[PDB]
Amino acid sequence: QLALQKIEEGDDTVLRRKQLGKFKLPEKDLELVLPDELEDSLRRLKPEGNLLKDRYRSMIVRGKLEARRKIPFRKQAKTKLTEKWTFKDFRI
Amino acid sequence: PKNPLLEKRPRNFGIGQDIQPKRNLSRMV
Amino acid sequence: LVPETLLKKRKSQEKARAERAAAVI
Amino acid sequence: MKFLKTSRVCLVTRGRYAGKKVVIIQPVDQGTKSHPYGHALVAGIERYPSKITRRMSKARIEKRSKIKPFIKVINYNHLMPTRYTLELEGLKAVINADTFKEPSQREEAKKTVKKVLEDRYNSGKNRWFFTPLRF
Amino acid sequence: GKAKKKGKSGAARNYMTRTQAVKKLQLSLPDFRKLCIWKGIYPREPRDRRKVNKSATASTTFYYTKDIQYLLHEPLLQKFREQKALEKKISRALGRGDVSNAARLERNANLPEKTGKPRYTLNHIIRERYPTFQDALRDLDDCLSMLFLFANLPSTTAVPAKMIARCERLCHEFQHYLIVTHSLRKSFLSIKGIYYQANIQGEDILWLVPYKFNQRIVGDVDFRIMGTFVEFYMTLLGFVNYRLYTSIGLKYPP
Amino acid sequence: LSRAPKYPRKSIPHEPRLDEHKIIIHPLNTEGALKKIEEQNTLVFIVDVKAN
Amino acid sequence: TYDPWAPDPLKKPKTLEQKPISLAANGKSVPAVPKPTGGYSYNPAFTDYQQRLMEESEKAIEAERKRLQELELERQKMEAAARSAAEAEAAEARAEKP
Amino acid sequence: PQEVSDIKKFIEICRRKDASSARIKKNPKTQQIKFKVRCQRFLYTLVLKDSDKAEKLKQSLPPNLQIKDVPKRNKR
RNA sequence: UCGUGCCCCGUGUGGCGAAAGGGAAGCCGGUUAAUAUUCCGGCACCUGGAUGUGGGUUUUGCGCGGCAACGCAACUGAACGC
Repeated sequence: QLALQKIEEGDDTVLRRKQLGKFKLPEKDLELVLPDELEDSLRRLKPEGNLLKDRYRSMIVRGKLEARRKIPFRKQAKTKLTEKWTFKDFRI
Repeated sequence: PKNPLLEKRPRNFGIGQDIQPKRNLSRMV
Repeated sequence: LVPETLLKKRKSQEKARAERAAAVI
Repeated sequence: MKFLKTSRVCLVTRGRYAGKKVVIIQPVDQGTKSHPYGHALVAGIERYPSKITRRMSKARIEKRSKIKPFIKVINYNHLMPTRYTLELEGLKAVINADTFKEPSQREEAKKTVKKVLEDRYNSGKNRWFFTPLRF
Repeated sequence: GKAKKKGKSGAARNYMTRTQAVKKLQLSLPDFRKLCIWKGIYPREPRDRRKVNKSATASTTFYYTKDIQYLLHEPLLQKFREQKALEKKISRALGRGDVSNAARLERNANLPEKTGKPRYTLNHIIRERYPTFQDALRDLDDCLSMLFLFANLPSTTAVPAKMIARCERLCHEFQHYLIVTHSLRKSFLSIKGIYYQANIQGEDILWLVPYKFNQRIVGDVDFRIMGTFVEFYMTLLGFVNYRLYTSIGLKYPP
Repeated sequence: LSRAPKYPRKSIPHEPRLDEHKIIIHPLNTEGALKKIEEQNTLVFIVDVKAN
Repeated sequence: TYDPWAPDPLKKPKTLEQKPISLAANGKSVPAVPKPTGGYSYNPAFTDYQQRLMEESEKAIEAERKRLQELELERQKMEAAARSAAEAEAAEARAEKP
Repeated sequence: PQEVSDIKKFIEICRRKDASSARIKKNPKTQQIKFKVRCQRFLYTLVLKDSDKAEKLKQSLPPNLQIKDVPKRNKR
């Protein structure tokens, strides 16, 4: 029974539970035209998805880099403002 | 609305009570 | 639970998130 | 006057649960044949809910707000009574002497105690009962 | 004989964190990430991360100690230090008012905004990463997708306009090679773009080209590390184009 | 910075000072070695004093 | 010009020869550009479009069912907390030789 | 050296992959029999009464594992 | 991401100095002309490393029992302290 228990290309659609980086990669954006939104010409075609995000997700999934989030503000060095000696000793 | 599970713990930095905070000691470096 | 309405709502939040991310001396 | 009554909050001072806070479910002053001394049937908290700050995610808050309870027959000599009182309607006759004699009733009793204590903790009241004692 | 100490061998010597790696290489974080992308240093995962570092979390990045020691001998570190010193000299010249000296030192900086090429030459990196032209042709799928995507983007500080025009030039040269050799096989108009499949020297190459519209740059991508990928793939495609044109006996560049 | 010398101080790297021909000198021909051969499957050699 | 393919470590380590980590659930290597399916075409076949539509429809249905169940759980938790708080207020009001 | 008081545990120990050999020691003065199996770390001994069932236990032991009877003299 | 920085901490400073001080862990039998807790046979232990299996814990997420002294084959734990 134990032996039987031991006996018993990748896809971007479903991923492993363990993350690689600051967060786990979310599910992809929905890439499908709704039946209202079908058009009859190449001219009226509505492109779907973002190819920058597609290539970035491809890199993260293939493991060439880890998933990180953007840092919009960095913590500034704590400083104290003082007046210069010449401006202190200016006399008029 | 704020979660009621939050509470405040003010620290009084007088003598004998809780530890003094990290102040600017540049005058005494 | 209309699937067309659910998919349209999902696409609406997706496009909203995409646009919101892309946007005296 | 009597103060080891129902809903009295006490501190466990001996055993594995030393330092934990309990509420009295049923006081037996006269004693039992199994316990020929003044004792009580109590329910309490073994693992207190963790600290929550303002910037934390709701999933982490819901994970850290869990409470691990326990039920116990405890001697009066191993209890330190408190002036606080925790009146909970869900704890009325949840455990008895027969509860500790067979295992299964202990886990459904602990499930009931966990549910009622988590409801009271999410209410935000009786904060002293859920903050752990520091000794 | 002498008793070993705990934590002095095993995974603790096999792995190091990103902090220990940047402290070992004495690099800034952008330079370290850029060099890792260029040299193919990949993140790793120990079985027990606490054995490597007691402060490691689930977001901690690990690398191989031998990979970092291999990075330690890269000639581009000297180039980074030389460029930092040259920028200090340019700032000194501008602060003292030597405009002619500032221009003369700036023409040695080899800026992407004026050359259209990467700031640092990756020619020695290309041969190390691709021992064979077959490996180059096999990574051409990602290379062509990356460059055809960045051929249609507005200018940023990471990827300037001359660099984008160079990417367009390389894509057009590759397209002319395919037209002349009749190597294009399949094409597909999907909802996201146009798929092209060509056959070069027995290798099937499938890549995706966006429709010519305003492509949206979102904040969910690391555009600067994407730009480093652009530099690497540009340097690769230049050599691939030269080899293909010389193989079919044409003058490169056209 | 690490050292990046303009000239090597030693032009030729020296050969392995303790190689295997210097490690193994000769076996032992005494009765202790000859007894150990048949009773212990053990060969006794005289080796270099610096070899581990 | 320069043409490739024609003590410093000139030998690359085997650690670099190790393949990168794949985040795929099956553990296999994901291609850089996966081959598209006919349902992703701009003018797709009817069967492929219906298959993709029903897959996304059932995914949306189960996701909405999950979020409604979670909302029900949260509102039951808030109601239980409110009832316990009301009971606490009522309790405080009533307290005020061998 | 460890003594195994369970026949099931002795069966799993004998079916373990590290079991190099096993041997039979018969003490007629004590009317006992000892099954000793040699593993990587421990030598495991099962003590039974001298009986036909004890002799039959050799058949239920694995056939791959070598079993030898201890002679009267431990000849060097 | 103003991408070429920021944060935390204090306690100082290295080496030598004991075959009687402190200290991780080996016993029995046999064997030589001369060595043996060192060789040989059997039976073990310690230190460190890597990684499996079994078992354990978990939908009440991080064990259970005893009034208690405490017990049981396991039964999360960084900084900083006692």
